[PDB]
Amino acid sequence: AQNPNCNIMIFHPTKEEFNDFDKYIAYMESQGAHRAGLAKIIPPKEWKARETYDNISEILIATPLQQVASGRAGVFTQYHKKKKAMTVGEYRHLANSKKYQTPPHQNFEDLERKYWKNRIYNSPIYGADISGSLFDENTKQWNLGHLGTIQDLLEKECGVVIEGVNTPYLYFGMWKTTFAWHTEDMDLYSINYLHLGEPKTWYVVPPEHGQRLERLARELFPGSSRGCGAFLRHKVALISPTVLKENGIPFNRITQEAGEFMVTFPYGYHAGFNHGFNCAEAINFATPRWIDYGKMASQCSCGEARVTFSMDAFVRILQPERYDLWKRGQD
Ligand SMILES: O=C(O)CNC(=O)C(=O)O
Ligand SMILES: [Mg+2]
Ligand code: NI
Ligand SMILES: [Zn+2]
Repeated sequence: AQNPNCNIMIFHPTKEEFNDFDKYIAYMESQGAHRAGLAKIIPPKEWKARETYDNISEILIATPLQQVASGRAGVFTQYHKKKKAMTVGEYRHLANSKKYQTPPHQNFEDLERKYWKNRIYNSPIYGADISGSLFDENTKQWNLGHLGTIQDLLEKECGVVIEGVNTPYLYFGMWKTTFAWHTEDMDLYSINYLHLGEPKTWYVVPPEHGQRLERLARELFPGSSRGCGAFLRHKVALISPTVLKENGIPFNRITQEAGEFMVTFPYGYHAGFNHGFNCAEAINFATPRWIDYGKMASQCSCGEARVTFSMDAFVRILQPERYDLWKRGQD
């Protein structure tokens, strides 16, 4: 069995190996990469996502989210307070202001310490989930707006033809902006490219151990657990590495830098934070190996998780017994 300790693997494809996306995912899985729940892919030196970022300040963040925390430093939830629209140029200047900028620090480890010590005491503003792409249309390799769609994968594997579309999303971050513990919708893969700016630190639980994380989350967030049997779908709960280690939960951590891709694998719980002003692009995708995870994915039916148009068909075809209850939650 490859990668039995479920370590995060780092790949360096050649320009030739970067041509065929599906083939390279299958290669990484041949080497056991999926066991970690997360992999890093460093693009060949010849590749570029686009020529420059000199022209992005006019992108609109229609609904910036202020991430307000409640709890204790290692175990907290966050709620998203909607703020007035602002441009990416306006947001970058806010990120760089004295109130929001990254503090002086020695290295990534010191900055991680400061994040877990002090996150709850601030409310950073996140530009999340903005439909769009920063890949040049002429970038042919690993262009997140030109991937095979999840609807097409389901049709190729299962024969069924369904509505829905699959497009990328932009994330503009600042110091302390936070992504809560979650798996993807329908336990899909994700791919995330850090276009520019400061790093993103990731934490991940191996898929084979995901239920250990869920059981701890039920203990740590007991009212949330009574409210919903899949409350991590709400994407609001944080648990620190110190707390995870105290409770014996297997996990790993890695820092993504600008120019690097991360892949999350089906049912790989992940969480993390941004080091400073940055911009990432991410999209969900599927492979044949996903289908069995899609069929078993938990679902939020309490009404909180509220998701995309395209998830309807995935529930309806893969989980027909759950469809009626889940759709009541959506409506
Ligand atoms: O970058 C972020 O804020 C969060 N992204 C992801 O959870 C992802 O790519 O799967
Ligand atoms: Mg612009
Ligand atoms: Ni994710
Ligand atoms: Zn719920």
